[PDB]
Amino acid sequence: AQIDKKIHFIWVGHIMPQKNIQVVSEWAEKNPGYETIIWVDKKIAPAKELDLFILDMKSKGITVKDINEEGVCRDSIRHELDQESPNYGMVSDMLRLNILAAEGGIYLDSDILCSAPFPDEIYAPFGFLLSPWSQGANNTLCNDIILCSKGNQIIQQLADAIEQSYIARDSFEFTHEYASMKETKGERIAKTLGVTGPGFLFHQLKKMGILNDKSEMEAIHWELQDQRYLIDGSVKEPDYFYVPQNNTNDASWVPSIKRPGIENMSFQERLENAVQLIAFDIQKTGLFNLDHYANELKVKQNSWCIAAETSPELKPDSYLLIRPRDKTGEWTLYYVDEDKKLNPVTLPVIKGAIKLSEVSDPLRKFHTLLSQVSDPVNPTAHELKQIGRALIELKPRQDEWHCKNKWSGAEEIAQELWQRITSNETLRAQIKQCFTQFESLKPRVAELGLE
Ligand SMILES: O=c1ccn([C@@H]2O[C@H](COP(=O)(O)OP(=O)(O)O)[C@@H](O)[C@H]2O)c(=O)[nH]1
Ligand SMILES: [Mg+2]
Repeated sequence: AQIDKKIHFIWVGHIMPQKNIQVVSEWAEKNPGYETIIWVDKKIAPAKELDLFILDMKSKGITVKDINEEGVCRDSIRHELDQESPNYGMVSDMLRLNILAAEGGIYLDSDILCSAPFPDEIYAPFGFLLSPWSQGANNTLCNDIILCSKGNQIIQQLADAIEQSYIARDSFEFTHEYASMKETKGERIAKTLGVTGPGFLFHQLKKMGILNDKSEMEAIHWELQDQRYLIDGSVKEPDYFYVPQNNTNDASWVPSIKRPGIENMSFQERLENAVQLIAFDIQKTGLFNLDHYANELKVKQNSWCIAAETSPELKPDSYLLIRPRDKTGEWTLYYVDEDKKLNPVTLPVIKGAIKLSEVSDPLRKFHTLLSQVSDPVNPTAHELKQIGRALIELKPRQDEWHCKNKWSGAEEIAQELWQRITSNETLRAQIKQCFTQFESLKPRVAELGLE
């Protein structure tokens, strides 16, 4: 069956970095017979920045599709996306299979360069193709290049299996190769690779009989497999893909970062988010890590806003950044204190002998960042992204200009989560295990165990 003439990229969370956009643009330009599509999630995205991004992509002739609008976001995927710190690797691993089932075509990571265009028609014997090449290595297994015909059954089976793998993530034991991988690569990377990544894929392909007994995790031996599953039906290096030695991959999902706007949400909003996520865990597995949710919820970074002028309503204990009326004018940063007083954050004009404190000053670094904005009246999505990032993490030496970020402790939050969950009679009855290391809550987990 013919591979549908679509090239699919995924970027969820904040806005796709410039480097990645350049890569996508190159793929689009070099493969004009294919529709190039960037997939996003509008539900967690920063709305203003995403709007700018979409308009930009339209101007470059790149289609943007939303995972929710197209119906490719399973509940399990929504579940990871709505976490306060999503594993975007897991999300992307799951989404690519659902997109391919729905539309067919070619999934690519945006950290692979195009060294040759695809054939105008690709005909796949089993409606499904993998690359023997990944991250500059030949005769390997990876999941960053996947081709199929719309509605392919292998792709559909993989999508179902990865959903089950993900749902079972908190029962995942670091054994076999993963015991080692935990030690070498760390817990986050090991678990990702095993649950949704090339580890998951390896085991699923073996179960399906697509890889035979001669194939091993770290020695796939494509030359001993059915090469009709491979692009161009061969283990030979494909012409299409290139990476330089000094950047074989981006590992962009590895940092654990809060999703957009967490720091600006109300406690009650965040709490209810956690409650719904826990409810899903309980319904699907009967098991939830209470500490995961509590340890996320306790984090309060700086609240912030970028506006044209004093917002119709001020947020107490936050930063408010005001753009100039003209492209030449200076920005104004305010610390909005707990009583909603605008405290202007300013710096003296310095020259002559350089003070080593001032070069290392958070506020001067911030000021420098603002000065490099091309058009203060019309900042780009990436500019807004960088300024927001700076504001979230800004820690002035002046206590008068420092956000207080007064917030509940993890244990108190966990107690509240426990009460709300266990007060639901249906949920209570569905709990089989609860992971907690909170001293006040271990007892309550024992109490329910008796019941
Ligand atoms: O903030 C992020 C980081 C990563 N990703 C997704 O994660 C995929 C894999 O990232 P990367 O290629 O950097 O990982 P690596 O190939 O090094 O494992 C990307 O293509 C995106 O779909 C995402 O959506 N948002
Ligand atoms: Mg990659």
